[PDB]
Amino acid sequence: VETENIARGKQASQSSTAYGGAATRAVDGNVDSDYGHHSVTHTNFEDNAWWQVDLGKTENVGKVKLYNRGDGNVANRLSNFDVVLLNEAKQEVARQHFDSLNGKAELEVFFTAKDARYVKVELKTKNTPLSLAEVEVFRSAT
Ligand SMILES: [Ca+2]
Ligand code: NI
Repeated sequence: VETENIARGKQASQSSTAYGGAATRAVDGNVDSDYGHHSVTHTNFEDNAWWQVDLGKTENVGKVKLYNRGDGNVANRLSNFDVVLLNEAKQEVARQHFDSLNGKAELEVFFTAKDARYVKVELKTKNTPLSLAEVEVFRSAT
């Protein structure tokens, strides 16, 4: 995969916003996982919380890297979730489910040369907020 993080500075959005946890914080080029350092997103405590980045055009995606929240003992909120790739028409082109990060600070997700415009993280869990320190997206190596 390429080394350029193509998610950086792109339009990001999420199911709702709480505690000032703006969606753009996951694409601000700062993986700092401490919520108090203002680089981690936060939705409402809600069902099926989600976060999305629009890559702005269709890209051949090979890797999505998630950086979890690290302060406050709430890392396990990022559990039982999908990482989803959508095309320009917003149809799913790939989807991977994950149980846990197992206390790891980050998760590398590898996709098999998928042409996608949107990258989405979807919690499948009830009444839980989605918080991401960063989401980085990399093109497949040519
Ligand atoms: Ca960040
Ligand atoms: Ni501090």
